[PDB]
Amino acid sequence: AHSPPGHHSVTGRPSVNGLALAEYVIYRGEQAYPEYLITYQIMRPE
Amino acid sequence: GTILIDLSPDDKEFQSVEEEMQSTVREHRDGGHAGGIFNRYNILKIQKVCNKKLWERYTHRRKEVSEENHNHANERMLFHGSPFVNAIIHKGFDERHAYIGGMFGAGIYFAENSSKSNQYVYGIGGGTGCPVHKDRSCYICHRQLLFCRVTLGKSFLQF
Ligand SMILES: O=C(CCc1nc2ccccc2c(=O)[nH]1)Nc1ccc(C(=O)Nc2cccc3cccnc23)cc1
Ligand SMILES: [Zn+2]
Repeated sequence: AHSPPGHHSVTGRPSVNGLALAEYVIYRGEQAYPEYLITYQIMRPE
Repeated sequence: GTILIDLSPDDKEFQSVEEEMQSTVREHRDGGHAGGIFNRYNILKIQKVCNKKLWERYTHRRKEVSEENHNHANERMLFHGSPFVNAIIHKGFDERHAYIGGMFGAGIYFAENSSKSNQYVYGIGGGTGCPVHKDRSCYICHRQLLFCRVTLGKSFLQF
């Protein structure tokens, strides 16, 4: 798709099994810059 | 033309990004099926990404969007996870590769919560899991996330 007329992106807030967390979508590559590269592992819980 | 500046963990830049990673973790209500089971991360490396071409490609666009939005770029720091980060950090984000079967269409998706992005490191729903163990809840393999400057401008709320 693209962005709706007059608009520049799409905020959304889908709910999975009751939990709602904010997605953000854009439709032009140049609208985001990848400033930090983060290397990591998920930590195992004791 | 990209280069990676490494941040020391005593650097306050490092500490803010790390804190942002850790503090945005949430308990996804699929029991950890896509991203794994965890509360905290082990943060191995934080690298700043310097590429002037992509930087100016970005700011220039943010100015275009700002004129269209009452002189507000509506900028945000947001996470992004996908199996293509090594491409993205060299060539820049590219809509021509967008997630075509997403909720909100062929777009480039970002997240507030780091753990939410984490769910997409190894594909949609994690799919298979890590390249080496096929374990979507692997604590051995290293993962990678991007922490990006995203220009939202005037954003449409959907669904
Ligand atoms: O943004 C996506 C979809 C997966 C995804 N979904 C989410 C949903 C909610 C919250 C966060 C996320 C999330 O962080 N990720 N996919 C995506 C795929 C590719 C690119 C991208 O810019 N790809 C590329 C950019 C540049 C060069 C590439 C060369 C080869 C392949 N891809 C290239 C951007 C987004
Ligand atoms: Zn693994």
